Amino acid sequence: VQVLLTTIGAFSAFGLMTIAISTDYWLYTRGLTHSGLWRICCLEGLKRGVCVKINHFAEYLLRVVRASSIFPILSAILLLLGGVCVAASRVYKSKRNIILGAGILFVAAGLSNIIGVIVYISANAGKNHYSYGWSFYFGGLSFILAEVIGVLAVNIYIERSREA
Amino acid sequence: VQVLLTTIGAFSAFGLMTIAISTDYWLYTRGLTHSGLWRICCLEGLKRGVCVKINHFAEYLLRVVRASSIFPILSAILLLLGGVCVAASRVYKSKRNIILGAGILFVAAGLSNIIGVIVYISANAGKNHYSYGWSFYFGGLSFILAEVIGVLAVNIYIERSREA
Amino acid sequence: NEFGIFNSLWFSLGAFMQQGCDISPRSLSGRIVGGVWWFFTLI
Amino acid sequence: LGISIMIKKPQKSKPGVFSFLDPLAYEIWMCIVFAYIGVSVVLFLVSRFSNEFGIFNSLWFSLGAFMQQGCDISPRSLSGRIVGGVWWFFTL
Amino acid sequence: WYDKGECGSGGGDSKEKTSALSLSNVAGVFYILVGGLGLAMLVALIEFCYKSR
Amino acid sequence: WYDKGECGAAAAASKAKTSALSLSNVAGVFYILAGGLGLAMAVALIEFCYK
Amino acid sequence: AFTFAAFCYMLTLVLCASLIFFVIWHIIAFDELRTDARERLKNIERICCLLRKLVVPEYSIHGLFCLMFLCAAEWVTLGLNIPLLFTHLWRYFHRPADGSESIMNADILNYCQKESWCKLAFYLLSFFYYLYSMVYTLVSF
Amino acid sequence: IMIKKPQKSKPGVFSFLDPLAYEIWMCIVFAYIGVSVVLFLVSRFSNEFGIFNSLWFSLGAFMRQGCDISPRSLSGRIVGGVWWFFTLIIISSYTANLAAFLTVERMVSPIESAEDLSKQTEIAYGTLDSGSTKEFFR
Amino acid sequence: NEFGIFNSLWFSLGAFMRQGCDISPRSLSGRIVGGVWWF
Ligand SMILES: O=c1[nH]c2cc(C(F)(F)F)c(N3CCOCC3)cc2n(CP(=O)(O)O)c1=O
Ligand SMILES: Oc1nc2ccc(-c3c(Cl)cccc3OC(F)(F)F)cc2[nH]1
Ligand SMILES: Oc1nc2ccc(-c3c(Cl)cccc3OC(F)(F)F)cc2[nH]1
Ligand SMILES: CCCCCCCCCCCCCC
Ligand SMILES: CCCCCCCCCCCC
Ligand SMILES: CCCCCCCCCCCC
Ligand SMILES: CCCCCCCC
Ligand SMILES: CCCCCCCC
Repeated sequence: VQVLLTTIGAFSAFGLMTIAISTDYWLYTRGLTHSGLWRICCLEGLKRGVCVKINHFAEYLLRVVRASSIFPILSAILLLLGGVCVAASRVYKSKRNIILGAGILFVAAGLSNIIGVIVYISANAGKNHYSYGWSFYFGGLSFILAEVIGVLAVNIYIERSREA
Repeated sequence: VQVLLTTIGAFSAFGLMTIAISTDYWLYTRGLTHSGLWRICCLEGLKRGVCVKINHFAEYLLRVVRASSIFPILSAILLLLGGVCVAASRVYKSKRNIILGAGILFVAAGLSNIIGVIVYISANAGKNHYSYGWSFYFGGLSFILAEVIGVLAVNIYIERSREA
Repeated sequence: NEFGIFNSLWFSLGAFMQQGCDISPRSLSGRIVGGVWWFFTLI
Repeated sequence: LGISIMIKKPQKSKPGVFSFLDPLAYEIWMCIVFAYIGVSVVLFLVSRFSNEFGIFNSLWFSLGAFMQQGCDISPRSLSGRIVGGVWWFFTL
Repeated sequence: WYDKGECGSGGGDSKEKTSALSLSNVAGVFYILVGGLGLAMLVALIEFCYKSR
Repeated sequence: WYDKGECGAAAAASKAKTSALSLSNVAGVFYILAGGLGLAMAVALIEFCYK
Repeated sequence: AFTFAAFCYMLTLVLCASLIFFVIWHIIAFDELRTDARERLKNIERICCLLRKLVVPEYSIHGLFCLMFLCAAEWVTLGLNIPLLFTHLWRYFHRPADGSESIMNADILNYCQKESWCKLAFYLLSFFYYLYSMVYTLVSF
Repeated sequence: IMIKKPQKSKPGVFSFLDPLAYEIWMCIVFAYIGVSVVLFLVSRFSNEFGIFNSLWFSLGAFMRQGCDISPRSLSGRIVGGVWWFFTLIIISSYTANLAAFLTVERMVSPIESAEDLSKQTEIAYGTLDSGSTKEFFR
Repeated sequence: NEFGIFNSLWFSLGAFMRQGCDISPRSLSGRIVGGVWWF
């Protein structure tokens, strides 16, 4: 009823947040270059197709955190852990605390995600016009899905704790 | 106990607000001229002592209202009416509404007074430095005394209406 | 009711500092005063 | 006659329909929405460990808190008051 | 005409100075405040007289 | 010069442009408000038809 | 070309949905009332009280419409809205009881049915006219 | 054409409503009266939000003073939220434009050319007694 | 009146951030502090 919805949300959110970082269509900017989180690629120019990485050289903390894009990576990790915790609640049932653990993981995922995008957009601007692709909006949709499945996980935990 | 305090307040306030307008020591400005509400007088100059009136010629409404200083005159009238109403409550007692009438007169006095000073200060400025005398502060003290005796009159009315 | 003289001074002071209190007027003639004093303090 | 200047005529320059939100960039106007959803979910989380702070009620409180208005309800526990205080400072 | 000029445009071009808001600027709201108070007392008496009968 | 001017002398008399905010400048928030009331009415009818 | 008259047009457009729903509920109430011990008296009393409470907002809101048009200077529309304001001022209404109804299950019931249908038709026509005026004033920019 | 140098006038009564145009003030008044009516209708479909007690809530929310009560339904809360946003934007706009008025002052000549000086006719304009100017005008 | 330390800190912080106060002091000496901090 709701545990299945939480599972499908958990793995959909993890899928979207592991497609967001790996692929490179985040930022469109200028020839037109469809950028990414790790790799920048060129379009409509002398060169095309194959493409090159980003160069990232106490503003050093921003540079290193943006470079080693830790916060989206951690968001993906947390979503995966929440997914496995919800999976492990079905077996070994009546633990009463694994589901709350899932409810916290799916929310810490949202917080790490929003730090990830604040850092990315802060480092990006470091006149010309730019635009955002579909990797960016997969990230943004993963945040929403993570928060919603978090509230559903807490709802399930409260219902199952009141049933006892 | 409190009716006597209201009477002494009523006539003290009326005395102060009829001394404020008649006398002329409101505004000190430049030779130094101790001004007034009706008459301006000179000090420390070629002329002294005897003195002359003010000349007051839709800003015309401000000029005429400031000239014919109606609002302080009406404040004095209202304070006098409140005083006679409180006096007439002692005789013909148990009217139960003369005291409330006094409580309203002593407050409309405050409102007309504050309009009087807003108008006076607004018209005054129509650089050089100025200052305010003791007629001005008698007016200001009359306002305070009027509001306080108004609240005392309503208090008396409420007590005497609850006693019935 | 609750709007004695002290409560009234407290409400009016609160209304000037744009903080607002727990008591509010509940009659028409007590709400006109509140509305006008609110507008004045806003300006 | 004489030698005289000649410049392009200044246009009317009609303001945009949604020009009231220029003073803040678009990224700010959307991270505000995303932080609002985040806060409304965290306040629910913290209040609901085991009152009036359901999820809809929590979204209402956090909306009210952003617009400087403030609601009838207010968090009454330490770990809800921290969220309230930080969101208050941010919106200020 | 300009070199033998009593005044120059550039010197006083900005010359900006700011002054405290005098009561003249604001008094338009003091009038409204006292008008509202008078109106409130008036409607209070009207309601009182209507409810007494 | 003037009586045969192609561009003409439309609004030849100068109009003193006031520096106060015009309604065309904050029209967005008015559109939002009226839309919000329309949506509130839709939701309030849905709730009543629900019961 | 946002203008005060245009904003009054949109606001009237929003309120006219409510102004229609009132008359639809009045139609339903009449139909549920006409088709008929103490339970009947209680039912008719409840319907009468409901109608008495529902009457006033339907008039006050139209008062707002005409007032907004007067203050915004749109006379071609204020002229259309005046006749209903006058009828809403109990011009044809007699002085018998404060409420619309004594069961009053007579020709008065048919009269109120007919005038309610007429009022609904007028409301919907005015709604579409308001929508057209709004679109005309805005899109003309 | 010779005119006196335009200098700042005495600030008139009712000057406090200069930072916003007249049309905006009227739209504010009727928006407040529209929001209160809609809030009343919403709280009386589906609850002490009578018309008198809802006009007070809307006015309290505009003047930034705290609200006594708050809507509980969804459809009341939508109205509450959008009117809160509206008031926030309008008050910020008023304060900012007033600051602009006070910071940099901009003086405008009442009359620009004789083509408009003829149309004005509220300003008296005069020549010398007799000479080239008067003979030219006759 | 409750106004313990934990609740008084919340009242002061609420009054600073312009967000409406949950409760208000009732005594006189509790009201002078409120008025001064509001100013
Ligand atoms: O031949 C003429 N040459 C003129 C030259 C002048 C000036 F240029 F200013 F010296 C003037 N003035 C205009 C006003 O300022 C002072 C005197 C008048 C002249 N007049 C009389 P008009 O008919 O009134 O023009 C003549 O006849
Ligand atoms: O991992 C990710 N987290 C995200 C959070 C928000 C957005 C986003 C969206 Cl969805 C639409 C428009 C602007 C956006 O970014 C913003 F910061 F809001 F400007 C994208 C994200 N991707
Ligand atoms: O008839 C009168 N009404 C009055 C109201 C106030 C004052 C006053 C005082 Cl008492 C002290 C300092 C400034 C004052 O004038 C102010 F307007 F406040 F600036 C004087 C008054 N006289
Ligand atoms: C409501 C409480 C908010 C607390 C915010 C604390 C801000 C700390 C910033 C310190 C930065 C110092 C840089 C030199
Ligand atoms: C430059 C090395 C690339 C590293 C990218 C690995 C991260 C992919 C997603 C991992 C989430 C589990
Ligand atoms: C120049 C005319 C003098 C008018 C002064 C008479 C007012 C004195 C106080 C009246 C209050 C009763
Ligand atoms: C109870 C499910 C939650 C739906 C909306 C939550 C948005 C954060
Ligand atoms: C009960 C007497 C009142 C004392 C203070 C009133 C100040 C307006």
